Amino acid sequence: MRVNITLACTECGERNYISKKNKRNNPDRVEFKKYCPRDKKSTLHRET
Amino acid sequence: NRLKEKYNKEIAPALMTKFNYDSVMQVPKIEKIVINMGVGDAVQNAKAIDSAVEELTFIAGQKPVVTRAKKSIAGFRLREGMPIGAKVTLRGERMYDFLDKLISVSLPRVRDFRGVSKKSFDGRGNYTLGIKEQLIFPEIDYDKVTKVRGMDIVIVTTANTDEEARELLTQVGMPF
Amino acid sequence: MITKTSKNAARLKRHARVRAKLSGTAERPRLNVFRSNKHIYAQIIDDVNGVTLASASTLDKDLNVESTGDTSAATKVGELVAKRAAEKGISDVVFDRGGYLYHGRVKALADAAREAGLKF
Amino acid sequence: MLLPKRVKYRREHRGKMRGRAKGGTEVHFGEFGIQALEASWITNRQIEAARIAMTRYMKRGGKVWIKIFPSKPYTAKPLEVRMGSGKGAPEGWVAVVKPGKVLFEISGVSEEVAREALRLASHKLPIKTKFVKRE
Amino acid sequence: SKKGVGSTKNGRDSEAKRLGAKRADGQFVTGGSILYRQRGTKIYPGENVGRGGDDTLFAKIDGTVKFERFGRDRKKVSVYPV
RNA sequence: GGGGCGGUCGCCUCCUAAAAGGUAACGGAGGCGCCCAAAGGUUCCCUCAGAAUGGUUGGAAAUCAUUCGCAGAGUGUAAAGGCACAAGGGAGCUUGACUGCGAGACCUACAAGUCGAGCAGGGACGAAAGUCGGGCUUAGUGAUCCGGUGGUUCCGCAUGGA
RNA sequence: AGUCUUGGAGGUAGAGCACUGAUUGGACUAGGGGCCCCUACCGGGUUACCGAAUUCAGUCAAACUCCGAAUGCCAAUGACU
RNA sequence: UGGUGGCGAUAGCGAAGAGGUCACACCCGUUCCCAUACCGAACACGGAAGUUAAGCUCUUCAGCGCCGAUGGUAGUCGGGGGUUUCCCCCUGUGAGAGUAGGACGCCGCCAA
RNA sequence: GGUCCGGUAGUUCAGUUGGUUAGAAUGCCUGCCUGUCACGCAGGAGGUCGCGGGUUCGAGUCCCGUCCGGACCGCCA
RNA sequence: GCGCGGAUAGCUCAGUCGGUAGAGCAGGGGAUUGAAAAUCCCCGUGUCCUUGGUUCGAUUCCGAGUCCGCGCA
Repeated sequence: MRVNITLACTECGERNYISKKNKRNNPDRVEFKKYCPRDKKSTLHRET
Repeated sequence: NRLKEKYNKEIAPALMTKFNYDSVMQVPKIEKIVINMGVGDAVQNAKAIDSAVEELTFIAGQKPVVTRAKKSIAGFRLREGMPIGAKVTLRGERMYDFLDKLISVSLPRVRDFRGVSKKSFDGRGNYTLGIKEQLIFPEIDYDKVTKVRGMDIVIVTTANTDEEARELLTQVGMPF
Repeated sequence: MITKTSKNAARLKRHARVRAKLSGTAERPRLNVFRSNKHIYAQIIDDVNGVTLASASTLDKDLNVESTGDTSAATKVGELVAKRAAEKGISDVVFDRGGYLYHGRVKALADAAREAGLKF
Repeated sequence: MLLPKRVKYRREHRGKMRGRAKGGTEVHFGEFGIQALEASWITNRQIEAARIAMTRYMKRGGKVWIKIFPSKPYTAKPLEVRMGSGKGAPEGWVAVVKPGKVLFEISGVSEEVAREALRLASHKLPIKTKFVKRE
Repeated sequence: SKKGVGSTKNGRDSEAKRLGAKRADGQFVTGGSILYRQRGTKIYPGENVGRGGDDTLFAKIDGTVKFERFGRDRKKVSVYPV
């Protein structure tokens, strides 16, 4: 079943992205490399 | 290698005189020997194929390929996705190496032997053989074998009719 | 006899597959190669009119080399067709391999064209 | 009682019948046949009763043909209800006879007994009919 | 007296979407104008005309639309600038 | 098609629908309140289902080999449309299931909904051309108020803070 | 706006079997009855007794369509009103 | 004769027959790029022993597939009737499964 | 006439939900005990799921329809 | 008039792809016993209440008639 996830980043705290995930398929805290507007560059994002 | 030399020297000339071929490279040629393992798996034990793979890599010279089931059928409790059977194709000098072992040591070492089947053909020059025992060449470590499922042997030639393959396999060395 | 497809016949599908994505117009013409087992050809094609601009091959009447089918000949024919582009200069060309794989004598032709100066 | 052993959907529209028959206009298999010359519906009870009146009188004369199958169902609401609130349950099978269609074909039988027998079978049908023979 | 019947369980159908030609042959059109609203590739686009996210045909340049045959059976749509 | 009782109330697909669009009924048939870290994105490469014949455990079909085979098979899921120059299948890499947008265009009472070239920043894949702002398209979903959470170069009742 | 010319989109009436279903006979047999005997029918001989699969010929379909108008619809250009 | 294109297969599927000095392709062997969820048929690798057998190109044919109007009809716009769940007359318009036949290729561009 | 229930070994009830195993008493058969029978004690089989159709690798158990029973309702004049 | 239901051995009852008429009781005979019954075995002569289609074959698959029982604003 699918849960919303709000993405966060270490290289800057303020992050915004909403995605979905299955708790069976990805129990582990997922990571993604994305473009933050305020860092004005592509950064690696965790979620909360 | 020896069989390649004899095939180049005498086999192909004899049959090309016999069928009176205008172009000498219309000669039928054995193309591929493929060895296909099949396990009656159906989720009984994972280690059956996990033994047959390294048994067949000892029977042949290289590692086989775990075949993939196409579709699920519950008539064996066969779920699609879990592995069944193994396959390996042999060509090059390797095919003549294997056919060498076959004719030289293997069929004489079968527990009982009469002549190979007269009409196991496809109708279009291919041949299929079914053997019941893994005891092909004697330096398999026979004490390690547990299951008794033998092997499936498929020789494919460029023969278009059954008769040319039938005649050529005689001088290859298949008893009939 | 088992049905072995012609290699060229299989090649046409891949060449049409790549040609569906790209084609060589005026002032942006298409590079074209041939990788016959004995010879390597190169052609420059304009599509909107169905005409060829420049071409080259290993069996040209000059600069023949005992390779004639190897990567040295590929580089030589590539820079040959580079000056063939140069005299009636286009100075630009899109790439189109002929259903081949960009590793070998085709690649030799490619960077032959590159260092001889046809901007991709 | 010619049952279509399976049917795609069980309720179709009643449709409208305009013009002459699409095919099977003339005698094709037998020598003498019976043709209808105006449009109506035709149902399995009628077709069975007609085939009885034909064949039982005909006894050992020869063989018969039917080139009509009552494939199309027709429904009806149950008796004494207010109309509306869903289509009614189907209860029977019908076929369309466009004018020009041949109904039944007779075989292996001389002309005059077939004549009077088709005439006898005509009264079972609710339609005006015409005798046609093979060309 | 009455008899009680119900349960039709059929009375639903979606709101039907508008699909079809929204420009005619020979129309002057503008850049970004849709030409045909299909659902699945009924007509492959030709030159100066793209293919949308839900298989929509949109004119990339202002020009005149032409409808043509593509192959044996299929249609093609194109824009010719004037 | 008097009320009660029964059934239904939103969204998606086809027919009814009268060869543009639209078009009702307690008219006829189904589905939806998801799922997919890949069942995406790029690059590269293929090709089905079924049948015939041989082959053992093994067959009516488990796994091989040949031949025929436009599409009968798939296309996450209902139907419809379309798809074998893949939109079907397989492999590597990766996160474009990005931000700021947006010429115009459809549809519409309004609220809404939908497509969209191209531009800017920063990417991914590929050598490149070029593709990528999720799924092959159409369903998989709700106003406002009020409250929670995170960031704020905003205001904060004399001023400075709160 | 009307009309003439011309360009389109669109699958209805019609028609049709190429698909999907239905459906009729001829032929044919896989295979299910058919009793006998050897007997585990091992098979033979088995009634046209039924009867899959092909072909020949024929019949229907709103949710079948290899086709498919008349009209209506959307336009362009010129001409007239 | 090879390369690449546009044209609805009137381009095909078939059946037969010819060609190879050149070109094209079968072939030779994986050593080093590269590869075979197993393999040099496949990817590439670098040669040239013989081979038109196939691929490919030409020659023939209407078996299949395809294209195909003429006059007939079915339908239908508009009028007008009738005993009117449907038929009929007229100005137009023109069905497809049917044949007359067409076709077993047409036009380029560069390298002989 | 409408709605809702169930349709399982010979009988009575679980399983019918867990799509991926068909079970429990009783009955019946055999053996033991008893002089014999009954109790009592050891052993054992059975149904392949009302029917038909559809989905899926696979339905007793999912979804329709047919049949059999049972419950409820069939009201206002 | 309608919808049903049946009528099958002397009696009570079964009897669906049509696959060569069934059970229990009853009767008789045999077994058992000193005899008898209880018990066991064997022995059925079934126009399946009439009229048609079909079939190699029809309580059977039906059709409509006869008799009786079950419900009808």
